[PDB]
Amino acid sequence: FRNQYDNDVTVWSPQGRIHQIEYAMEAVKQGSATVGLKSKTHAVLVALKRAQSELAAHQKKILHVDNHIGISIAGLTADARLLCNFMRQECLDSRFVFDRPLPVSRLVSLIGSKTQIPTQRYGRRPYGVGLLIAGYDDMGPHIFQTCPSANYFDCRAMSIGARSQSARTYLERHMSEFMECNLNELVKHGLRALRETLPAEQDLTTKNVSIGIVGKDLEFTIYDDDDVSPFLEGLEERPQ
Amino acid sequence: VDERPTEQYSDIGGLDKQIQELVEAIVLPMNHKEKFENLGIQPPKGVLMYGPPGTGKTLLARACAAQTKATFLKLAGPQLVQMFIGDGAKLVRDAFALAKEKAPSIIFIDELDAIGDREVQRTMLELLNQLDGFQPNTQVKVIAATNRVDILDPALLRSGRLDRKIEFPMPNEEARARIMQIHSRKMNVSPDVNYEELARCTDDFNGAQCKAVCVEAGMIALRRGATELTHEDYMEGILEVQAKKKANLQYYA
Amino acid sequence: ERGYSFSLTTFSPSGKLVQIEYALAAVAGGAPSVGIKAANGVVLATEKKQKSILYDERSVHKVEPITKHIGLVYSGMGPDYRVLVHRARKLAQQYYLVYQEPIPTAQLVQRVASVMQEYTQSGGVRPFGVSLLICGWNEGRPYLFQSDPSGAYFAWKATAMGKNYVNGKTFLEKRYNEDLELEDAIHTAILTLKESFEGQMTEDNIEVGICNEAGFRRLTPTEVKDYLAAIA
Amino acid sequence: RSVCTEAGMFAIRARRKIATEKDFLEAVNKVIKSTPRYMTYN
Amino acid sequence: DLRNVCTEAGMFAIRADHDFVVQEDFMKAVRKVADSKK
Amino acid sequence: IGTGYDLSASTFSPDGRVFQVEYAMKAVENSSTAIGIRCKDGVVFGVEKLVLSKLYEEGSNKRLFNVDRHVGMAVAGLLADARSLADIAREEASNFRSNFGYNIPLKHLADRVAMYVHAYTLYSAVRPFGCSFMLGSYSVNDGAQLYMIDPSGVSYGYWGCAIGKARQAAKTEIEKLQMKEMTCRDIVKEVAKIIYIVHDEVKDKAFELELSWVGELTNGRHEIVPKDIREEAEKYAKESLK
Amino acid sequence: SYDRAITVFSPDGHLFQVEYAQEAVKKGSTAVGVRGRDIVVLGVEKKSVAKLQDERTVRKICALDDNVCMAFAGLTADARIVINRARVECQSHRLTVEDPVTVEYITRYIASLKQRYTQSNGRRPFGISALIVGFDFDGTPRLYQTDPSGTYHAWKANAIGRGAKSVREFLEKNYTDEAIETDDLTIKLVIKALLEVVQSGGKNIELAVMRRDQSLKILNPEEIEKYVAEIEKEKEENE
Amino acid sequence: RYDSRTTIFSPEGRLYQVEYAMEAIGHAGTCLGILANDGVLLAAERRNIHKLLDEVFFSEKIYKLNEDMACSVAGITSDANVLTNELRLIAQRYLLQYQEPIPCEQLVTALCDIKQAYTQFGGKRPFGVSLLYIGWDKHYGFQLYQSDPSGNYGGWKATCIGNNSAAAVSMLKQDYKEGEMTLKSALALAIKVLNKTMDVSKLSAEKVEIATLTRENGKTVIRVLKQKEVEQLIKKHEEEEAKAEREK
Amino acid sequence: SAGFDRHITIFSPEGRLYQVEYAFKAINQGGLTSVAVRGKDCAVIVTQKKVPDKLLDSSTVTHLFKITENIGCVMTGMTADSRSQVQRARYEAANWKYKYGYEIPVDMLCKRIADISQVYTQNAEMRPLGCCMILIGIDEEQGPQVYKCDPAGYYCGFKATAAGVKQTESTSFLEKKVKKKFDWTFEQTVETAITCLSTVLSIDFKPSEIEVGVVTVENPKFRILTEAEIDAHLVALAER
Amino acid sequence: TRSEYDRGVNTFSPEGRLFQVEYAIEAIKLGSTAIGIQTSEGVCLAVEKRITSPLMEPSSIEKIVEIDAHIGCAMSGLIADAKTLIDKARVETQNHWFTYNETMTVESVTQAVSNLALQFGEEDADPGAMSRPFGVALLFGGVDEKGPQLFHMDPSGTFVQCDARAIGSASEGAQSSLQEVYHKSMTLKEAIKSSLIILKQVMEEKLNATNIELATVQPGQNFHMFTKEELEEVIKDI
Ligand SMILES: Nc1ncnc2c1ncn2[C@@H]1O[C@H](COP(=O)(O)OP(=O)(O)O)[C@@H](O)[C@H]1O
Repeated sequence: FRNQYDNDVTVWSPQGRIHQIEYAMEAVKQGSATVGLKSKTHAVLVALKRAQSELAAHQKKILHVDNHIGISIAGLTADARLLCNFMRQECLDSRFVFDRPLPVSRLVSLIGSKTQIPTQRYGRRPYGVGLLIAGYDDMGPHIFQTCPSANYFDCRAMSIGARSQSARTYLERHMSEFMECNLNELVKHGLRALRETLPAEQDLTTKNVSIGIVGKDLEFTIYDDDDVSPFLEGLEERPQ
Repeated sequence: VDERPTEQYSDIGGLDKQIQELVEAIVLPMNHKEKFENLGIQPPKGVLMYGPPGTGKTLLARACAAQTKATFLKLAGPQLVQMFIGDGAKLVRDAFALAKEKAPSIIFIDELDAIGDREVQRTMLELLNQLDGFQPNTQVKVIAATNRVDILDPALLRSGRLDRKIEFPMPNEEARARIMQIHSRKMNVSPDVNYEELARCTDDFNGAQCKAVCVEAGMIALRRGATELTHEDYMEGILEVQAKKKANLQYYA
Repeated sequence: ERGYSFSLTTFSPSGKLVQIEYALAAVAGGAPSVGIKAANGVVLATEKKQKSILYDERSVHKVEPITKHIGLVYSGMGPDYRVLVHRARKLAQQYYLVYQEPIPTAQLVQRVASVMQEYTQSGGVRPFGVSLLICGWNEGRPYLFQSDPSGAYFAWKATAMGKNYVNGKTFLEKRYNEDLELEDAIHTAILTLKESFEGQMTEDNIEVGICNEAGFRRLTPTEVKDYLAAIA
Repeated sequence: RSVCTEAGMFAIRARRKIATEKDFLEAVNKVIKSTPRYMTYN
Repeated sequence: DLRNVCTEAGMFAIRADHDFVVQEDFMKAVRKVADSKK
Repeated sequence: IGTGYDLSASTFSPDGRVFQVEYAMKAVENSSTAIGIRCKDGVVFGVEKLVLSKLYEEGSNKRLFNVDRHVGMAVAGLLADARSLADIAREEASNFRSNFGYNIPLKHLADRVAMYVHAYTLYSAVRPFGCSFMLGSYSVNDGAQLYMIDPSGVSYGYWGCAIGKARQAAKTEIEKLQMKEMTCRDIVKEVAKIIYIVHDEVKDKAFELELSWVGELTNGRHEIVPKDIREEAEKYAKESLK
Repeated sequence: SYDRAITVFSPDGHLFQVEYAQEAVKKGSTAVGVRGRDIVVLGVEKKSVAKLQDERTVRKICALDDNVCMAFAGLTADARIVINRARVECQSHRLTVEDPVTVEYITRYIASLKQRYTQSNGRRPFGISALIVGFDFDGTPRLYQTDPSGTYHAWKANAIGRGAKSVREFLEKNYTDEAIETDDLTIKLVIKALLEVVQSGGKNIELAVMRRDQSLKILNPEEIEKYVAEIEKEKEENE
Repeated sequence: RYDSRTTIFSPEGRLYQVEYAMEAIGHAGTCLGILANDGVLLAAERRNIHKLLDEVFFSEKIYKLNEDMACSVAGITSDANVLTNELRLIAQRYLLQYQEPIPCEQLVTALCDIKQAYTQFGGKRPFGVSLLYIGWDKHYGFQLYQSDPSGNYGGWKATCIGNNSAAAVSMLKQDYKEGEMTLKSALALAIKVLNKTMDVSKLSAEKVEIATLTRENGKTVIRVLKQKEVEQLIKKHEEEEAKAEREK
Repeated sequence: SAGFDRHITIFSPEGRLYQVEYAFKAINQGGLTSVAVRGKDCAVIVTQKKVPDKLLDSSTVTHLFKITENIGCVMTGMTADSRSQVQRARYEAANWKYKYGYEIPVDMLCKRIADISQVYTQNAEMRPLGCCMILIGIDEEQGPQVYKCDPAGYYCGFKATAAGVKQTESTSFLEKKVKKKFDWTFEQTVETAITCLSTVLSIDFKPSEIEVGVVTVENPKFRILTEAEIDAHLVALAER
Repeated sequence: TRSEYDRGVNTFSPEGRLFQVEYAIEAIKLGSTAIGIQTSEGVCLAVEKRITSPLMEPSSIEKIVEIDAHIGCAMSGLIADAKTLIDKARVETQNHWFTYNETMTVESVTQAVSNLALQFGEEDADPGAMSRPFGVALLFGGVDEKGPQLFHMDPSGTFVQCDARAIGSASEGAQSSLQEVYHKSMTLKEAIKSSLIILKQVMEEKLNATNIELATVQPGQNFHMFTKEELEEVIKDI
């Protein structure tokens, strides 16, 4: 088998690639779609809730780690939850020792340093979770996408998960407006992106979507079926 | 033989430099062999290419066979590694030998092959000492497409055997658009579509993937109820392709 | 039988560990060395022949003393022999520290054999490719022992391991007698070296060491040359 | 289809004109599978 | 490799359309052959 | 092809070469191109950062780290590996400051980080750092130095060198440039134009140019090129590339 | 494949090493335990010593404490190890809580020990099955069976080792409420269950009986012949 | 197959590495011990005495462990030395803790527990050594125990382990009168067994290693048969054999 | 027969450790060559310098280092391995100075570093540092010493030695020179070393392609031959 | 060639799937069916005993166990793996009652149990822990400050709020039935009748006292496991 070079992250392909790292990257394409946008003073996290069956509650994809910083997971539940606990402990340590919120850039830097260790050394499997990171600090909102390859990007928007390319193209097309939106307009663009990644026979219902919004004076709050009702009440109809 | 491959270089798209190299490596010396013997050197007795699977290596071979009206033989690469000890100077020599009488001819090696482990050694020894024992006028040429550049035998990649080397790169963006266009000219597709957007949505896609995109787009254009004149079908086709099966896998957040 | 010649912690279905036998084969390919126990003392000899006379023969020694009365010689790898020398010196000094008495050669051989076998306990570490010859004199009796990579240790009236060890052993059993004297013991050891030496032993080509009631002493090159001239 | 045939044969064995659910259970026990799964799993 | 150098120089000769060879042609041919050797 | 010997970084080949290190070499060669040049009174750095999607903010994946207040950091290869290497280099510099009480010389820092990346090369339970990085500094009593350290662990001193898919091309294009005389002002323009020519537009387009330098012009402090100097360098690149 | 790895699930969700260890018990020797109203008995098939082995140290039935006993089947050395650990834990539990160890607690400890020995590589599972018998200090008859997998179960009368299936069916067809009315009836039941597989009778049979808190005495080789004689007398009585 | 590290189980349930450790003892020197009415002995074969072994020794196969303990070894020399050292260690530890010589059963169980631990877990090759412990206690007088590389053990009155051990033990059980053998009869039986089980028409005293344990006057004395003593014993047996054959 | 060349700790049949010889070949893989010669009271090491382009800083491409103030060193093979080896040697020398209160002799330093290499080659937890070592120095009551260490842990004293791709030919030339039984004064030692390199390479090198280090009894400090002195030596040799 | 990614839990498939975790998931299909339904009046848990021998003591087979008086459990998978999971659940419940002196919600219970799970691929296992995924699926039901609550735990460590979830050898069929027979305001009595109907429809053997263990939790009473007579009363209606 010519693919004996993908069994652990400690071997390089003869073409200079770590195939296991690439597999971890592709693992988050198996999770549900999720997009996030940012204005002058507000960052939003809207994720497509998925349910194992219609008889059970939908899987939560927006996780609150601190009042000023919140994350959205897309990938393996175990690694996403472990990373969430690590961020919560890091933020608590920061609040205890420095009495200031951890800057989002520093938090994502620590995330990358933590998830690089499985990438480099034998043992722990690489963290196969794509994370959308949205918070507030001195330089305004940021949205950070932590790839499973321990690489992260500072992005105006991003979509990770299943059928995320359509949402990414939607954000590229509507690029020219995201900066100057208020809460409603940016939430609307995010919901339109999530509708774009959603197929025709499905639509963004209250149980299907979850919204997480952070801002200058508004803490990172997660919204649910009743709480997303006002945000969907102004929604335009699907352009079908 | 498939003697009529029916190509006019309008089938291959995005490989302009590659086909120019192929022409200048095979047919240009074929017709100016006189200018070659004026230099007192021998013409290249075989071209080589390499690249990711599905990037059009076989299509360019067929195109060259069409433009030169030369006999085509689709010798396999992984098939030869099996068939016991004997797939050296019993099939390779068989492939070369009687091709030289219906000889407007272009014999064609394909996916890389391995260029206990002793059968492949014999295969490549037969290859080198049979291709090196070539024809003076070189009325029959070899084109030796592969799949990777990782495994290379210097005895083959030297001059004579396989010196003319053509890299097949992944279609970038506009090459993706060109492939989409080429594979969609036989369907009654309206100008309402936007091939450029589909091209910028074809990242990581490689050649035959775009052909599958076109085919699936047509299939769902039928699925929508034979609703001809549609681009949304091209969009959904770009989403599904090889990954059309949707896992629905649990324990993923 | 192949799948069991790769680990030190797996028994071959028929016999025993094969890596031990392979280390012993490495031992058999080393420089020839002999050791002879005389009535009053013990002598051990080995050849220092190496190409490129550029090599400084005085720099390294194949015959080293463990304590005032114990000497050792190897047949196999050099660096493993050096490590064995260091370990044996450490064990001898520990025994001296705890008992305040020079270490009897038998106890030293047991401890050094345990040290060599402790490298055969687990995989990931290889057994020493070196077989030792231990010479010693205590309790009015000269002792000669051989330590093995397997950790087995046994005594020897007169033996010769390394390259061409079988012919050396045949010669020794055809020559050795229990009533031998120290000088004739050295002569026999030198002749045993000579018969397979291939290149006319010089004063420095061979290295010998003697041990008796007066402790163990590696012979200086002058005495080696004198013994060679006497043997001729 | 072989399981159904074996259920029919099992019904024939007891000389019954109608095959019962027990016959199908025994037929699927015979054909399919051509304590371990009952003592550690539960 | 050296015969390859010579043949590749002959090939270089017709890239710039000569009926002969030049010294810089031999240099670039041996350079390409050396890179292929690597 | 070296099959059977390249599965670990502690196994040699019959030719006597560790193929994992060569595969890290190849990984670096298949990455973006970054160059650095050491002027009369300092060093400057240049990176061809490819913006993979317009969705990314400008300055995302900052490839020019600053290990110490006076030490530059230009990397190429894997961004995660590069960040880990920058972090361990920062830790090493901080430890040197805490133990010795003064700034770490660039040669000593390069030696220590090369020792570390080598220590990650000869094990079997770990994998060599698949990134090549640059080190630059300027000291009034020591001078200016530049160092390139690759996954092989080697740390040679280069007058001004490049790493990436445009290794040889940038070597040829930097050879004709005479280097030893001018200062940062008359070398930033050159770095910009070299980076703008080595980059290929027909394939692998959509790149942005970022520069950093250290020297007495900034009081021996590594920092990004100021916006005005960055834009005048871009204008020089545009006029020179015509 | 999926067989040579203790902590690897097969595609059909089987830990095949654990099942192989479980099956290694079937290669042992038959041991049946029955609990009655006031008695619990341990019947095992004793291997016939050829000419020289000392039966005093071929112990198959061993007492963990004064209130618990057990018979194993499947591997003598692993059995000895688990026996020593079980008595050490019984003494430690009596040290911690000062009351005698109930059968449930010691059975749970044995099962947990075997489990923790079958959850990591480099630790071969304990290839024995144990039949824990005894009375709690309140005086209740409890019998437990521990599996090499690390699980335990409550049985009124179970058999382990080779031929355990046949003895199981025998007990299913012959375990009745009146069959345990008296101690002699339980003894008759367990002897009949043993003779179902070890048909020679007399020798090759070892019985240990536990009444209410008496420090059980294993039936010595003077009444086992008497008990089998009574069994034969009843056997010719009903037929 | 399932012949990997010892911590593996064959589908049929066999521990193949342990089985190979079992069968490996057949390559070791033959040693046997017999229980007599008023004494016990260990008879062992010196399989390797070529010409030039110093014989600076008390016994190679037989190893004394305690003032009441002695055993014979059969297996790899390294594991032999390690097991003997551990035997001495545990015996002296019991003596220190309890101020009493360790019982044979307790010491044998300790060593067998160690051996089982070497095959239970850890990825370590089991000790390929089989032992024959000889000793006395107030609990059971004279006892003989035969160890096992698997970590098992058994109380025996007559047992042979090593090469040709099967035939030796078969004829021994065919020719053992339990409860009516003294030291002299046991010695003669051991000599006859070694004669029938070794590949020599006339075995020499050098190839034979015999140690006798006897309790007398309050204390237990462990002595190996001296060269003169063993020579006298073998010559007495050869004249007994000559008498038997001339009578036949 | 074969297949035993995978692990350093595996003994092949006929007792041959392949991986050690593979490291020995990795020594030649460096592509360079060095020689060392010892006189009555001097010891000269000289190594070849290859510079692919003027772009490198020639002052930092040195292949010979300084272990202590009076003990020099030169190595060939994998250069990163060489730098790790000199770092370990410096550590060992200073630690010896601390522990025993006097400068480390060349023989003992080579012995200890060879012990380190043997420990590396004994356990399968290391790659055995595939770079050769050559040390020179002066010891009282003995004079100059030249000592060579290899990844196998083998060390020996040399009247004159070599390392690199041209090991065999350089050793043969040194044999031819040594069998003439000549005193080898300092200038003539340097001359013989330079002639050895030139004949074994057949290049008649320019003075800029060589670095030389010498240790003498009158100058126990390990002095690296600067450009002026090497120019003098080799131009005088060319004219002589 | 899925085999190279089969061995070991720390290996990623080309599709990014954790194959060993998937096998642990499928190992649930070897456990007896367990059905739990969420109602406003409480939650009921019904299981299949799968009695191997009539001689076996039924009380030993613990398909339903008590983590705390306010919470119930149902299990399907390896008995050993569960036993450890149940012990950890009880220990964590008592830890919460010690530190905060309050009855911890069933969501936090399943959170902690999942925390013990999903730890197979972690370096904290040096003192000793599971190097393989837990092969038991957990059905948690009880009453808390949010009223009655039912949670199903996935061997990978995933938990979800389920109004009616069925696990075991017959998860698919029982879940499909519960899909159409479940209704939001369904009363506890009719919920238990529905659960027993599904179990009868899906059981291999007939329905009796010894084939099912039944548990119920309602806001008023504590955890109650249906005794023999209660089982007869609830099974005579069906
Ligand atoms: N540039 C291109 N233009 C049009 N079609 C292409 C192009 N590249 C690949 N294809 C399609 O891919 C297929 C050929 O794949 P190819 O790479 O030649 O096969 P292989 O990789 O197996 O040798 C053809 O169906 C062809 O239509």
